[PDB]
Amino acid sequence: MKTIFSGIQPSGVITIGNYIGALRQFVELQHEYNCYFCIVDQHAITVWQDPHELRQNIRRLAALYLAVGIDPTQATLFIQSEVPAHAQAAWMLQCIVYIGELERMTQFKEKSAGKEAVSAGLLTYPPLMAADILLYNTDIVPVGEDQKQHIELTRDLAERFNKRYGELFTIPEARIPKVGARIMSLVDPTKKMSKSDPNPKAYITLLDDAKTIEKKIKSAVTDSEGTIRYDKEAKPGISNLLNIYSTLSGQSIEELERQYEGKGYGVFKADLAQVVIETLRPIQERYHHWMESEELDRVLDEGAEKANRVASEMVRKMEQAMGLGRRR
Amino acid sequence: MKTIFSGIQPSGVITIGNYIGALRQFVELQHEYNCYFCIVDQHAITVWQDPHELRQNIRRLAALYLAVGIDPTQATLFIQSEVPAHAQAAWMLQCIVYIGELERMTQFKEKSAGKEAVSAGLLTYPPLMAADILLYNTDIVPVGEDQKQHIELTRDLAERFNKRYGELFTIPEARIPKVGARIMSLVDPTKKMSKSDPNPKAYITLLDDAKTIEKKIKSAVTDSEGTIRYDKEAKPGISNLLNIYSTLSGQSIEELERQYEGKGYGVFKADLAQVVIETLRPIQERYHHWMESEELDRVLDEGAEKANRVASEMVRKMEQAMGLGRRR
Ligand SMILES: Nc1ncnc2c1ncn2[C@@H]1O[C@H](COP(=O)(O)OP(=O)(O)OP(=O)(O)OP(=O)(O)O)[C@@H](O)[C@H]1O
Ligand SMILES: Nc1ncnc2c1ncn2[C@@H]1O[C@H](COP(=O)(O)OP(=O)(O)OP(=O)(O)OP(=O)(O)O)[C@@H](O)[C@H]1O
Ligand SMILES: [Cs+]
Ligand SMILES: [Cs+]
Repeated sequence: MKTIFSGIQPSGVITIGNYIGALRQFVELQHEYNCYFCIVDQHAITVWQDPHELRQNIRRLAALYLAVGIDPTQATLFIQSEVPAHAQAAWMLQCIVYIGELERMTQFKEKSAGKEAVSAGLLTYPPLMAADILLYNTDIVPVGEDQKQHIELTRDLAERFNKRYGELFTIPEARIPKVGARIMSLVDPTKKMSKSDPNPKAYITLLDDAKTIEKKIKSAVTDSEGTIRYDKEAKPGISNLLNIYSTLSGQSIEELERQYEGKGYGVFKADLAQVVIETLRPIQERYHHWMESEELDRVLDEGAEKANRVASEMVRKMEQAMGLGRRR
Repeated sequence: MKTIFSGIQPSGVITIGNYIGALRQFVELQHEYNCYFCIVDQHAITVWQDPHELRQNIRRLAALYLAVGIDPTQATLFIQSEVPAHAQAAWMLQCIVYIGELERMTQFKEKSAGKEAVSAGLLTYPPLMAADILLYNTDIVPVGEDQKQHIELTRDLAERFNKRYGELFTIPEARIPKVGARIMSLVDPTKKMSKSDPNPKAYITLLDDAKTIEKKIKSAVTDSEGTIRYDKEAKPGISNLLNIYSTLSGQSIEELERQYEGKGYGVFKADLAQVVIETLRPIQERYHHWMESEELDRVLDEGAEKANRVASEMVRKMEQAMGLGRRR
């Protein structure tokens, strides 16, 4: 079949944003495609991470990946750093990418605020993501909207290398969902829901408890009209909450706009909290099962084994094309 | 004993400049220290290289490394790309280095002329060189003068990581020779002798033949005084040629200034050509022996094996300190 690749950084617990925009579709896709799902830890470190917490977020993400229904026998789930080829590839691509191309990446100008001194791994994030993808001769990359641009740079780098050193890489394509590709922060509806938001009220994580979900939802930035209708420019808050409600419940923005008429925010929120609560209930229960057993580690071992064979073969080929090392 | 590390890029055939400033001292040091000598191929690719030529320069450098007297049983000689840990380390260090620190590297502002678009591997060269070094718990780095700054950045990165994530790395020290640390181009005595000089007349390679050496020496940029005396600012050409003559022959600048009095350039050069010719004669003969046998490959296999055990153990430790992957 066709091959898909997608990664999720172990920089916090994944949010209902990471779930709706990417992970949720992983559970279906793993049956239609040859899928590689990665815990991108080498990306996580482009920005400070407490060591103990990175270790634990890596193992939690793995458990959630499984908990939401990824089948270790249908998809290969693995940790990037456990596969050296990602760093080997990343360096070879860093050599054909242009500083100007890196400097212009949106995620880099954003993440690099006027902030005094930035780590180069923030500039060089993109070639590593290109490796992640190109290593597996990837066809489709199922990601939320924010990663689109990085994927285009991935494509340019594949084509650059192919015409510079001969056909080797497959030219991947992004696959952003038509709905819920950019879930916004509950605290500022102009910013995306980001799991590394300094303000925990910005996101709801897949591991948040009922009480906590009820508060973040309650606290969510709405407006004054007490009118439950969809408007992205007028009521960016209420719009966002509508989507989450839609995508998560099954109902359209309309059947929800209807259901909440002469009805106000207070109730609309307490219901959204229960929708999100119920959605995460089965997930969280399976999550606990995976966290208390050595089974998760076995999964990951076999996942790296499999990624190592495919990717290490691609590095050999790339080396052969560029003339690195010796004839093997 | 103490550990030394030094690398030589496979970007051309090494010059009498690379020989006088670094390689020559390798032959003695390998007995006093625990030495790792590397064919830095991943560095070579920060700038375009024809694949076939890179492959062949990698194997030639290996042969010269041996030919000049490096003893595979006293020093570990190996190819960087054959050891994944160099790229793994390089990425972890790219994450603690600062763009501003890279941007200010001398070799990067030079190599990055006003040139329209530069490859990021030219900005990121330094973290890879830091890995090369730090991976082996390196004490001394025997290099020519130009690499000094890169070594200081290496030191800052070691100290940065040690205080950020705990003591792990040894703080290396440079070891530049007092004599012949900056052999200059035969064609422009303001520029260093660089083996990737577009103008072949700029350098004499360890593989140049008698005829060729005789021309490059003859062509060498002198002056008008026809006076064989040492002056770095006045006669930068003649000064340089004096050094090469000194360091290579054994005689001081003085015994040479003396020997050439009422004597002119024409003869002083034809003699220098024979000094350089005779110096390279044994080297070149041993070089041919190493190029026509599978013995060179065995050397390199055992060299990578040995580098892989030491470096892979260091990556494990660095990962453990930063919290990457899982507990191993
Ligand atoms: N708000 C979002 N809505 C829908 N999809 C999203 C949203 N944010 C990210 N994704 C998609 O989730 C996947 C995992 O992303 P990632 O690997 O964590 O990288 P990111 O940088 O874009 O993620 P976060 O913002 O949540 O985390 P941090 O960077 O703060 O650590 C991707 O496929 C992504 O597009
Ligand atoms: N002109 C020189 N005189 C004395 N020593 C020199 C001179 N140039 C370099 N070295 C020392 O040689 C070693 C090998 O250097 P390298 O690994 O090739 O890197 P480089 O970039 O400084 O070397 P070249 O200039 O000759 O090659 P290219 O970059 O053009 O490919 C180092 O220990 C170095 O200092
Ligand atoms: Cs499948
Ligand atoms: Cs030794």
